Amino acid sequence: VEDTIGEVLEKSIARLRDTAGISERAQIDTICSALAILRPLIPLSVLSAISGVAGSAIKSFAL
Amino acid sequence: PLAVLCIIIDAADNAQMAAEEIGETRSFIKDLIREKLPDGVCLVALCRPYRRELLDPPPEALT
Repeated sequence: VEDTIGEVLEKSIARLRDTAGISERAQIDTICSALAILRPLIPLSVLSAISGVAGSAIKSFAL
Repeated sequence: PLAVLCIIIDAADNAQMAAEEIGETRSFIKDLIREKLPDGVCLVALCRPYRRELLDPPPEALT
């Protein structure tokens, strides 16, 4: 339905950064950079191991 | 019935520079910009381009 893809997602991620704790704001960008480079069936263990972020943080971010 | 009240803060960055130069962190504008005002009032600030991020706008702000 979006005639110009990705606008609302940009707006959503910015707001989701602004309301987090001040320790979290490096880890959010780490997760985004990790998801922008891997092959498309990512297990959570390798993602956590190469990012240093806990699994529950990734899961709550995605929810 | 269509009147407005305008509040203007000139030199907004200087107030934050003076606060951080003596060991504080929260000048009045840095709190006031995130507060919710009644209807029919508008809030405008002015600053230099390279100092804008001292006062840290929220995502709703217009530039």
